[PDB]
Amino acid sequence: GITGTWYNQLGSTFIVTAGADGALTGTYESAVGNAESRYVLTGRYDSAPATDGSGTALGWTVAWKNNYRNAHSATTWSGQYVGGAEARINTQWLLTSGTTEANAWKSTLVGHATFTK
Amino acid sequence: GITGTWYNQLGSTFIVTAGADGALTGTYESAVGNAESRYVLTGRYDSAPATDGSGTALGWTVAWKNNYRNAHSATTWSGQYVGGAEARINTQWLLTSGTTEANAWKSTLVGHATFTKV
Amino acid sequence: GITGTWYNQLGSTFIVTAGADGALTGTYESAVGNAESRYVLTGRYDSAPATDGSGTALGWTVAWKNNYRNAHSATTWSGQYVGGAEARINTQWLLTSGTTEANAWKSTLVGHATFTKV
Amino acid sequence: GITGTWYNQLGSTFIVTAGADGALTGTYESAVGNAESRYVLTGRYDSAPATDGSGTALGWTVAWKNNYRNAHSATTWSGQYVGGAEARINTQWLLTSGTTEANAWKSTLVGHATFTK
Ligand SMILES: O=C(O)CCCC[C@@H]1SC[C@@H]2NC(=O)N[C@@H]21
Ligand SMILES: O=C(O)CCCC[C@@H]1SC[C@@H]2NC(=O)N[C@@H]21
Ligand SMILES: O=C(O)CCCC[C@@H]1SC[C@@H]2NC(=O)N[C@@H]21
Ligand SMILES: O=C(O)CCCC[C@@H]1SC[C@@H]2NC(=O)N[C@@H]21
Repeated sequence: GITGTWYNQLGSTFIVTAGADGALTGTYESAVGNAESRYVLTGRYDSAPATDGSGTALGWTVAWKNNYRNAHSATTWSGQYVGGAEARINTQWLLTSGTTEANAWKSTLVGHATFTK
Repeated sequence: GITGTWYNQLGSTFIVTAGADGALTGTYESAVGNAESRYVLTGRYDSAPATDGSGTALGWTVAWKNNYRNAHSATTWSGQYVGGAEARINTQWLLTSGTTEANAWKSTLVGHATFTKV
Repeated sequence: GITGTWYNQLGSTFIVTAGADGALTGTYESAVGNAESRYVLTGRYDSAPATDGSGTALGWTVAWKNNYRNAHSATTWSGQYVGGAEARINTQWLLTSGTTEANAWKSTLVGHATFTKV
Repeated sequence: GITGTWYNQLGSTFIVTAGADGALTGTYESAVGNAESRYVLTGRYDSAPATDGSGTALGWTVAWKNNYRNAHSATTWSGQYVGGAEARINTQWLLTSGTTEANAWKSTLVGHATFTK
């Protein structure tokens, strides 16, 4: 289902394991930004979705600090999984960077992304 | 810093532990919506912030299924921690519900919130 | 550039004129939600863009009251125009409904949309 | 009601006239950003709100080009007006700047603001 290797249009990649648990654990690699190599991810999802043909709700977080680099920032993704012969995940995202109290009005970016398996 | 008990002015509350490894682990109790009791939370944060006076970036997720009910929905929170005499967490949030293909245009709310400690 | 007729893949459509004075003026017809017929639109855009290959920034608003019905709600669209052989407008949107003080936490949806011309 | 002079916590100011019309027209001055002096604004609002004690829906747009400066960007505000002895307007905002197709993933900021009269 959700478990496996997914891609986006920018060329970023992410690998996940989805547990019975309702938990999401894995790594993310960004093709853009002040980022190099792989980063740790964690999240949650609805493990008992409805039957009516609606999608499956989920979300996950990434902080941009690893052994090579630290951007002093973090992104969260919110969306849903749609299954079938051509599975996808549709999301919207927020990225916050640390700032002074003075610069806080410009700390946060918003965008959206589709991943496919 | 972050480790402790926090609240927002809706009356919602959460408890968290921040580790040296960059994780966030705890549980959340909502005062509004289709929810009762405690729900699992997980996330990440910047464990080595700049020292120029800027805040510490973080995020976390909750999915609204526990032993008592399932709302078929999830929320993510994005923002930063600001410490000192009056420590706060300032965030923006996204809530997504599972909808059919036709109704996806109205599946996601956006909002903001300030939490205060102790 | 912008002046003309545009659509999104929900089937919604709008007509607009962009003036030398920086205004946007037209009307919008929605294919979904609590809406029938045409609604008034107004906005602004960058009338003197950079020439490095970047897009042209703009925005517009619609309030969902006309002669036939009133939904007690409004939407704003924020984004940019990209011209050439295949011209597009790429946006993100906010829809706010009038709620009581208690329900304000769930008054606003967020979404995105790409429009295509002619 | 909505007509008059409003302020925010940053020290930005805006003056509006709200017509029978359902229209919003005025100017905005920013205390932050790549901005100097006053800018033209336009928008719409619900001129026949419900009676139940819910607020009044509205929105407005600003492009950051005037006779002194041009930032190549625009902000839109979405929210509602709440009347009484202590009137306010509560909103959320999006700011887009022009970018290349390559840099589009970071074109848009999001935040929120309360104004009082
Ligand atoms: O520059 C930073 O602050 C760190 C890299 C940010 C990467 C972002 S997260 C949203 C978007 N989607 C991606 O795959 N990468 C960028
Ligand atoms: O109704 C649901 O779908 C689940 C409960 C949602 C609770 C929300 S999350 C945003 C807001 N902030 C809170 O503390 N509670 C509500
Ligand atoms: O139902 C309402 O409150 C008024 C109609 C809303 C229509 C929305 S605006 C976002 C989305 N894009 C469209 O073209 N139509 C819907
Ligand atoms: O720097 C720019 O691109 C132009 C100035 C941006 C001003 C923004 S709009 C959101 C926020 N609220 C304000 O009063 N000012 C800033």
